[PDB]
Amino acid sequence: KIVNIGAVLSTRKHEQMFREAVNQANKRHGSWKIQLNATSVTHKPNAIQMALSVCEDLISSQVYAILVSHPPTPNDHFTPTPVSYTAGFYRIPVLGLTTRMSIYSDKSIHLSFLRTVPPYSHQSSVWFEMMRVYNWNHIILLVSDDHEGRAAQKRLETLLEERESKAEKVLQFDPGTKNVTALLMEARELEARVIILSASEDDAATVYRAAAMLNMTGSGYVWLVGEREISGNALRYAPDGIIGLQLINGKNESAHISDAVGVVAQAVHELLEKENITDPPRGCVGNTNIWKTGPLFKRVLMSSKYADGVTGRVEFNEDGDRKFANYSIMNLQNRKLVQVGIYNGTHVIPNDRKIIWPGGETEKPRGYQMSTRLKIVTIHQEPFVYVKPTMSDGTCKEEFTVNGDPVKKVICTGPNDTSPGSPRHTVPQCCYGFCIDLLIKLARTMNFTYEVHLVADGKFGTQERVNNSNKKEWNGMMGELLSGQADMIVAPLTINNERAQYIEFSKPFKYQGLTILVKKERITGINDPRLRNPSDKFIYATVKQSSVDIYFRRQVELSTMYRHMEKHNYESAAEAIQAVRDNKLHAFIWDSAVLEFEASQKCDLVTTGELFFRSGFGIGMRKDSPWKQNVSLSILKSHENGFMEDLDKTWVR
Amino acid sequence: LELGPGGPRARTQRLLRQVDAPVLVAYCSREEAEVLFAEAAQAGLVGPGHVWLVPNLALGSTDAPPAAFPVGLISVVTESWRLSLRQKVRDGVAILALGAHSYRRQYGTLPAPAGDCRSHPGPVSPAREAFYRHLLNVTWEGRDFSFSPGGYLVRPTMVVIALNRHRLWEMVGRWDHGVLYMKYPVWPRYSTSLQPVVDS
Amino acid sequence: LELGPGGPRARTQRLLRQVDAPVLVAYCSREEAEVLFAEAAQAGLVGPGHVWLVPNLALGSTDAPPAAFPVGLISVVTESWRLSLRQKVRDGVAILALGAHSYRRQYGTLPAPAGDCRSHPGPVSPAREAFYRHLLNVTWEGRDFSFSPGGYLVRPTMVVIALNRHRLWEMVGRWDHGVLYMKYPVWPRYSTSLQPVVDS
Ligand SMILES: *[C@@H]1O[C@H](CO)[C@@H](O[C@@H]2O[C@H](CO)[C@@H](O)[C@H](O)[C@H]2NC(C)=O)[C@H](O)[C@H]1NC(C)=O
Ligand SMILES: *[C@@H]1O[C@H](CO)[C@@H](O[C@@H]2O[C@H](CO)[C@@H](O)[C@H](O)[C@H]2NC(C)=O)[C@H](O)[C@H]1NC(C)=O
Ligand SMILES: *[C@@H]1O[C@H](CO)[C@@H](O[C@@H]2O[C@H](CO)[C@@H](O)[C@H](O)[C@H]2NC(C)=O)[C@H](O)[C@H]1NC(C)=O
Ligand SMILES: *[C@@H]1O[C@H](CO)[C@@H](O[C@@H]2O[C@H](CO)[C@@H](O)[C@H](O)[C@H]2NC(C)=O)[C@H](O)[C@H]1NC(C)=O
Ligand SMILES: *[C@@H]1O[C@H](CO)[C@@H](O[C@@H]2O[C@H](CO)[C@@H](O)[C@H](O)[C@H]2NC(C)=O)[C@H](O)[C@H]1NC(C)=O
Ligand SMILES: *[C@@H]1O[C@H](CO)[C@@H](O[C@@H]2O[C@H](CO)[C@@H](O)[C@H](O)[C@H]2NC(C)=O)[C@H](O)[C@H]1NC(C)=O
Ligand SMILES: *[C@@H]1O[C@H](CO)[C@@H](O[C@@H]2O[C@H](CO)[C@@H](O)[C@H](O)[C@H]2NC(C)=O)[C@H](O)[C@H]1NC(C)=O
Ligand SMILES: *[C@@H]1O[C@H](CO)[C@@H](O[C@@H]2O[C@H](CO)[C@@H](O)[C@H](O)[C@H]2NC(C)=O)[C@H](O)[C@H]1NC(C)=O
Ligand SMILES: *[C@@H]1O[C@H](CO)[C@@H](O)[C@H](O)[C@H]1NC(C)=O
Ligand SMILES: *[C@@H]1O[C@H](CO)[C@@H](O)[C@H](O)[C@H]1NC(C)=O
Ligand SMILES: *[C@@H]1O[C@H](CO)[C@@H](O)[C@H](O)[C@H]1NC(C)=O
Repeated sequence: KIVNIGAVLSTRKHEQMFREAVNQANKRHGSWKIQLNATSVTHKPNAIQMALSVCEDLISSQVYAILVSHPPTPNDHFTPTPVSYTAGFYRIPVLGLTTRMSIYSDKSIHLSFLRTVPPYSHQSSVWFEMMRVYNWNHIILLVSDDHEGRAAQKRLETLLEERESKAEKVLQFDPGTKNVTALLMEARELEARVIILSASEDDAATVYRAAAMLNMTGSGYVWLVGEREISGNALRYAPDGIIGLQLINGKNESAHISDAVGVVAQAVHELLEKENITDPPRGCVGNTNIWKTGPLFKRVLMSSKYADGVTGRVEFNEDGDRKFANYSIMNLQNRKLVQVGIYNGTHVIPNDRKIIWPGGETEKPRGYQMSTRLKIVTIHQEPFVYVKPTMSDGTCKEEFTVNGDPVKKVICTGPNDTSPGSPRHTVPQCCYGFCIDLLIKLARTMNFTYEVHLVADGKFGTQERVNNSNKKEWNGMMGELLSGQADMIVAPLTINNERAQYIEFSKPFKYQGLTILVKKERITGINDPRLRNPSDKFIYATVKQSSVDIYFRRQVELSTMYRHMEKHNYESAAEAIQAVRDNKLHAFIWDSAVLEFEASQKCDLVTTGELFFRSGFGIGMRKDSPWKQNVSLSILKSHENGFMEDLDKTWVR
Repeated sequence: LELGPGGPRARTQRLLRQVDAPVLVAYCSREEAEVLFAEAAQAGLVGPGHVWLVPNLALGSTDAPPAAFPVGLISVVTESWRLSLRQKVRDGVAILALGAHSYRRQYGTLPAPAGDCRSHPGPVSPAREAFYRHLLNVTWEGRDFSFSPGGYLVRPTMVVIALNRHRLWEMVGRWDHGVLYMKYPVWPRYSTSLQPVVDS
Repeated sequence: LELGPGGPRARTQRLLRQVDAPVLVAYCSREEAEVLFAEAAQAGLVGPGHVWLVPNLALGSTDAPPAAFPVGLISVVTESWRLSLRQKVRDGVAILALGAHSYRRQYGTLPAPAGDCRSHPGPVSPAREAFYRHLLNVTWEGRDFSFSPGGYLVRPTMVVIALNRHRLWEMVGRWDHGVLYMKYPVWPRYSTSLQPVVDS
């Protein structure tokens, strides 16, 4: 039994190296009777003629495995495709030595394909590690629209989703298209200062020139790119201080040939014990069935720890890709590509030199540039946020407390519009109260300026399925905070699990619960049989798109509760209270903090039962906002000294 | 699972023994589907109380299904599943002819024929990119054959078929336009695969 | 399994690669234990994600354990573990002497000496039965040496020993009376390179 392997090369000289390497491999092994044989063929220009060349010689001979290399001149995924298809027809394993494209990782297209070199997509992994090293969280994924960009983005998103994080935004750059300036203009607005690029040489050069035009290469920014973006045309126009990376061996054909023949021989020896070896198809013509042993040969070849190779230990993952690697990190320091570290496979190891960031700084920059002018959204809640009309001169009535203290007021832009339906005019008013006083204290403590505006639709916000679609989208202050119109929510927003997945909540600044308001006392909580057996006799309702809606919708035990509620929800809390007092609605379920104040001030109404959902009000921010801790600390401090007691006494008597 | 000709008999019976589900959606090739159904029969997973659904990958040459397939297996195919080879050839020829006719009536000239292996084109010619787009949106004999950019069929008239008592693949429902036309108001179950009776 | 010398090796290897339990209990002789552990090491069932437990039978000379035994093996033995030979001989002679002393205290005389194999005393010789009954329950140096009617040690204090990283039989826990005390609040697990792994 003579086990023959084959190779398709280009240089006509590396085939002699492959013959030498296979001869050495034959000189060392368990058995020496298999008489390992080798054959080789040079590359052909025509792809169809190339595939026919694979069918002849290689396939015609009794070959067990095929190796394929790539000519030095970059031609991308064009040369190994025909041999991969032809050998995958018979499930004959094909080992790639220099190709880097991720299209060959898809086992649906290329069935029997393994590679000894990681693809371009795997680079994203090291980026994650770097993001762990420097604690960067806000990133932008500027990736091409081709398969490579989609694969890199998908892998990075998978890694990020394994952890608790998410990329700020991705930007699809269509290959070969000029004017990428729109994407850079969009990315300049965002808070993230870490730019990640995945594109070819021409695309990388184009985006580098466009970013130089937009001055996005200055101080504070961080650029992380791949191998294709620090070579060829890209390196010429690349801005200084970018951090790229490159594989250690990369193009050392001889190392990848020796390391491949060693593992192939080890695999052959390993599976030869079980025998049941089926001879190869012996020619494309005269056979239409796959080689039966082929699948098992590939399966045993994938799990083969050949830890004596030129390029280190060889191991393959579930998709037939070389598990580990070593990436050298490159910095463009004064037009020179200097090495500053080596990625062992799980952690980057910095040994010598110092990273020079693009702005010229010698100190690690944080990955965000939080602005000073802060847009803050708020809603109209009577005990917390009083909204009053401003006089014709642009400021509203001056007022003082009963004790004799000046009431601080700010200017806000609310939905006041004479036109019916939606708000069609944002006429300014003046806002004050508990939340605005807290906001003023917070802004004084944290040294930032603010612009306060009211929510567009008068709702707190729950995610709901968008019309003519199947996905759910947020609305209200929730939607405006997530979209970007507002940067912080200072309002009585109830903390709950649904909102905490997308919004970051500070420490609660007001503990409260949910209670029931009726006319001025035969209701005990939400467990009374009348409230468990809905009917026209006792009607109960809440505010649409609020925390109570979410609470009842997320309860399996209270489905009928929400079913009855859905028929009578109200636009706002104030109109619901007015309807209840006027004997148009029987019971109104709402927060204790507001309901108790309404019952105390306006009287003629009573709160019944004990609080059945204890929660707190919190300042809402975008996910992973850098200044969450600040605010939380301040809130805790306000609880400690005297501030929340004074705010309670002054506003909610 | 880990199916295949012969393979590792174990580690499938143990896993299939503790799956507590009344309806199962399986994805596997024809031989793998046969092995999985045989193992499930040995695992007490077929018969009434267990409904199987598979894509076309499990179905092979629907003219005659293997005996290992359990009665009540449900799948979804295209409308042309019951057509003959000649009818399918006619439909493909009609698709190409209508695409060429649309190209001719748009540009006022017949489509340019292709070449051969020598002198590979490289960048797709604008004429090719227009003939392809014209070939994409084509409707023939009521049924629409619009092709997605990926190359498959978008919004086709799909039929949900199932294996009957007499082990013959027959249509059970249609899809047409986003609306299901099921001929069984209640899904039937049959005495098949009731060797221990307790499986009922 | 077979676990015999020079037999089917594909069968054991195939079966051992199909198990995925995190806790494995084995029962075999010393040589069979070594064969099984070598195969499991080949089958990747030795790393920190697999804990093995064996009774006394799989163990051999506790002073010199073989290299096939994985680190983290657990077994349970009596107090005779780590005792010297002379101490064991003294304990046995003490048990017999205390039995004879109890017999003398009860009946005022020593039990009759044993006969010889060139005879068959059919009669049960109730004196000898009384001596045996006295020999059953006996305590010495604060340790219980009661014997079950089946001729084995009943309710003895036992120690649970484990093979630490230094490849020595360290004692982990004890079984005084019906209660268990163990040294380690959490079970350590070492990598295949004898590198302490901590579960994330
Ligand atoms: C071992 O490999 C050599 C590779 O050269 C094979 O020699 C080739 O055999 C094919 C088929 O007979 C011929 O078409 C080529 O012209 C041969 N090449 C050379 C350089 O002689 C040889 O046949 C193989 N041994 C086997 C298959 O037993
Ligand atoms: C890409 O196209 C946009 C058009 O939307 C160009 O944007 C204009 O650029 C000029 C000069 O830079 C400005 O005076 C205009 O105000 C821009 N218009 C807008 C709407 O922004 C942009 O310059 C083009 N870029 C390239 C590289 O061609
Ligand atoms: C690929 O790598 C190998 C080793 O990593 C290189 O082999 C070295 O070659 C030089 C001269 O060519 C010798 O002085 C060294 O001793 C060789 N290394 C060893 C370990 O023996 C080989 O040159 C590399 N090929 C390329 C194209 O860079
Ligand atoms: C990346 O480079 C390191 C060298 O620092 C390689 O580590 C070698 O690993 C082999 C086998 O694991 C050992 O025999 C060598 O002693 C190690 N080198 C040193 C200096 O300790 C590592 O294998 C490389 N990565 C890959 C995927 O090959
Ligand atoms: C609060 O922020 C303002 C603006 O960021 C700070 O004012 C700057 O103060 C530095 C020195 O402290 C000056 O060099 C800048 O020119 C000032 N800018 C403006 C616009 O006034 C202020 O110092 C901060 N308060 C602190 C740090 O307590
Ligand atoms: C949270 O508040 C702390 C103050 O205790 C901030 O720490 C200071 O931050 C400024 C600028 O960020 C530095 O110039 C100071 O040196 C920091 N002080 C100390 C003692 O380190 C912290 O930055 C705030 N958090 C955020 C996200 O801004
Ligand atoms: C099928 O698609 C083609 C191309 O998308 C349509 O061709 C267009 O026809 C209109 C008028 O008939 C022209 O104004 C467009 O310029 C054509 N598009 C081109 C040339 O790309 C064709 O009309 C579609 N079929 C039907 C029945 O509408
Ligand atoms: C071992 O058990 C035997 C009986 O099971 C004990 O012998 C008994 O001793 C009591 C002393 O009060 C007598 O009343 C009984 O008649 C004895 N029974 C028999 C069968 O001999 C004996 O004492 C126990 N051993 C020790 C050391 O206490
Ligand atoms: C090898 O093939 C024989 C039949 O030729 C079969 O009985 C046996 O199970 C096979 N062994 C394997 C696949 O390990
Ligand atoms: C609110 O809108 C009405 C109608 O447009 C307008 O008359 C009124 O002046 C607005 N309020 C304020 C404070 O300007
Ligand atoms: C909203 O969805 C309905 C279908 O439920 C559709 O009829 C209507 O046209 C959609 N409206 C808009 C503005 O898309």
